[PDB]
Amino acid sequence: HFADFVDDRRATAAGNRPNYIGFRDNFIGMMYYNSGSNTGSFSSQTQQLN
Amino acid sequence: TTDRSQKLQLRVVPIQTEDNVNYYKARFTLNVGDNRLVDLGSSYFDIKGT
Amino acid sequence: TFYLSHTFQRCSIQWDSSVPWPGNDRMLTPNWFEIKRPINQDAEGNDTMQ
Repeated sequence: HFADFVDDRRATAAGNRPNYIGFRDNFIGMMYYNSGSNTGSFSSQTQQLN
Repeated sequence: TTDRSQKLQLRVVPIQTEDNVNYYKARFTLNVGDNRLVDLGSSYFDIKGT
Repeated sequence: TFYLSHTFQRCSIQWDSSVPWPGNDRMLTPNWFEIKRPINQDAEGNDTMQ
């Protein structure tokens, strides 16, 4: 990414920063836990009992 | 009025729907349990779309 | 001449700090009277008269 640079020709290049992108530990933050907007539901066929 | 823990306004989600170009079917399973009583004057759909 | 009768959003009643009213699972949201529900914060219906 051009560590230094002057005007066309003489320049150094340092490598880019190590950036690891993966999922979280235990897949934290994929499933809406504790949100009033987005609440899951385990219920029977007595439908209303959530 | 009784004292045992039972609810007031039932929310039943449909068992299975048929989305078609011309119509949209919804089928519900209404459990009127033992020692319960429903007037269907209060029965209404709560439909929601764009 | 009341005019700020909106802006309430919620109402919770507890007897002796533990016993709820009406805690017999009477409401859809059973632990508090929910007055307003802002839409785009809403999934399972629970909105009247548009």
